[PDB]
Amino acid sequence: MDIDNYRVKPGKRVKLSDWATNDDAGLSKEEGQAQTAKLAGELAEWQERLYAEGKQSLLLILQARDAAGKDGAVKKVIGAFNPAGVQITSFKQPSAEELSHDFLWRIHQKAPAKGYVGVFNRSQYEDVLVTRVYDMIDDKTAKRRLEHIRHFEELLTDNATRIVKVYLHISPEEQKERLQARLDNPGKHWKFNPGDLKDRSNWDKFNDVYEDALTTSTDDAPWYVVPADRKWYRDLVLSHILLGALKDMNPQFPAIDYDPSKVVIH
Amino acid sequence: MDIDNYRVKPGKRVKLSDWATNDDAGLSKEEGQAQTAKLAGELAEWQERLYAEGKQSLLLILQARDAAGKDGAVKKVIGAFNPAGVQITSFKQPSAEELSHDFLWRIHQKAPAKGYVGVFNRSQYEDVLVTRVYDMIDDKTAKRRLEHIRHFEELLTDNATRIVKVYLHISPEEQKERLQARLDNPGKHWKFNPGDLKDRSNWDKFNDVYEDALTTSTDDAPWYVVPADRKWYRDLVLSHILLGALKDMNPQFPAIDYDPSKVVIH
Ligand SMILES: Nc1ncnc2c1ncn2[C@@H]1O[C@H](COP(=O)(O)OP(=O)(O)O)[C@@H](O)[C@H]1O
Ligand SMILES: Nc1ncnc2c1ncn2[C@@H]1O[C@H](COP(=O)(O)OP(=O)(O)O)[C@@H](O)[C@H]1O
Ligand SMILES: Nc1ncnc2c1ncn2[C@@H]1O[C@H](COP(=O)(O)OP(=O)(O)O)[C@@H](O)[C@H]1O
Ligand SMILES: [Mg+2]
Repeated sequence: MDIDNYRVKPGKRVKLSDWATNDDAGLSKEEGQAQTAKLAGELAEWQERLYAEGKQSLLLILQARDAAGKDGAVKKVIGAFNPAGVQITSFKQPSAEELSHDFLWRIHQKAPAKGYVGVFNRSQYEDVLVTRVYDMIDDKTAKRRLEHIRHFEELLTDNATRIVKVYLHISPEEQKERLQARLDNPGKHWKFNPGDLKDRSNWDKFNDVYEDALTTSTDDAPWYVVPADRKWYRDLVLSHILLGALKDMNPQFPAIDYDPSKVVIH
Repeated sequence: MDIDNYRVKPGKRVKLSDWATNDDAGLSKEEGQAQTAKLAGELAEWQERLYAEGKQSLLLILQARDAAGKDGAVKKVIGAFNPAGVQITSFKQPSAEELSHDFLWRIHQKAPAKGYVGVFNRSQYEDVLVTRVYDMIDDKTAKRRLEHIRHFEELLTDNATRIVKVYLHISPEEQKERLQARLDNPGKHWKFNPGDLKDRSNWDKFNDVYEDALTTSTDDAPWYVVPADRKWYRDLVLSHILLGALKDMNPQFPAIDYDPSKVVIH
């Protein structure tokens, strides 16, 4: 398994048809889940070092279609961290106050603080995705917003915020099964709504706007196209993406301002 | 077991000395850890239902002395929840802007939203604890603030926010062991500073002000004194306290207003 094959290389436009949705790296469901469990412990040790150092931060931007596994990726992978060093934000339709500001106003407010892991379940890229498919903005506006997004991610990069953008990539047939599954199991009826089917009818339009958004992939702010047909594999790759980022950040425990040898606890 | 022995009953004044610090309910560390692990799954099932329903909220208020187990209780017990349905806040020294407002301003801002679990690592009670030991306020101010806190907790209770306040109860000699360990292990020097020792020298003054604070215990907003000398036991009791609240709240999955069988996913 080379995780870098899933990284959108800088400057190269992408075709979603050229990326697989159901890779498994020649691993069984058990070998993957077992390895994902071992990585869960590794993720925790490094998230503790990140919080102790208090100099850097990690920002995961999760973008995907309905039933792709955003909720499951957070519950399984992000659940490995100490929840006190994590901040999760699920961006839904902008409120009235949010619309009275530029489109990055509400986004910037949730940027992670030093020492924290930040997650955007849906993010600023919504403003150049669903907003385009349904003609809330035109191509001119969309293009400029993408330039504004790059600069925003460049701002946070110089602030020591390591950016990682992940797109969970599934096939239409896999989505069909998962949507039918929510309709068949009484316990999950609440996760399905008459409107997940509208975005489905515009599947090919979302391909175009998603491929546009992926052009923001740089060395400092990379995109990853993660085959997500297999949920265990989705979790396994994301485990590798986040831990590999954490290890490259190499957070060191903080210095002390006292002499331990000379302290007398009364 | 009986968790109700650890609940400060309404209207009755208490002395912390009346509670043991190293209870175990006749369980070994292993049988306890096993029980804590078995309950983690139930906490998760009910936290998902609470978030799915979106009508109620759970507020945990954590108060405890140095090396008593605030961070460890959160990492172990609160770590059972999906971090997307949780909000943790560690209240430190008030900032300048926070001091320019009433003492509950920064607290109220962090009240949990419907469907969420909220945790306060240190809380509004700091304003009637450390503020008194070091003569930042007088007895008259402290007494009135305690009334304002009860009203505040009554406000959130009528909002369907289930309040639960926990005090982790350890002995001085256990604190001495835990602090000396950080001075002895180089890997833990960063968790200690010669300032953790100031509150320790005023242990008996904190007894008085903590015992005053416990009088806000009501049927709706109870306090709990949890013997915390044994770290595995702290985690076991807190799991029971929080799961008992979630089960008593009894959050229900939301009903649907459509017929899944006649939905046609093209
Ligand atoms: N900036 C934005 N402008 C318009 N719509 C947005 C924006 N950001 C998010 N949304 C929309 O909010 C909705 C949130 O859906 P959500 O309830 O999270 O779906 P599910 O829970 O089924 O995954 C999405 O349909 C998304 O397109
Ligand atoms: N010296 C140590 N040995 C073993 N575990 C430790 C040590 N120091 C801290 N821990 C871990 O940290 C937790 C204690 O949390 P702590 O930081 O004392 O909370 P508080 O904020 O009240 O000081 C323990 O449950 C344990 O998991
Ligand atoms: N409302 C408040 N007024 C005055 N001091 C406060 C208040 N809330 C918290 N503090 C103080 O802030 C300090 C935070 O200590 P620190 O060790 O940095 O936090 P923690 O141990 O919780 O990680 C504590 O000594 C506490 O007394
Ligand atoms: Mg939905």
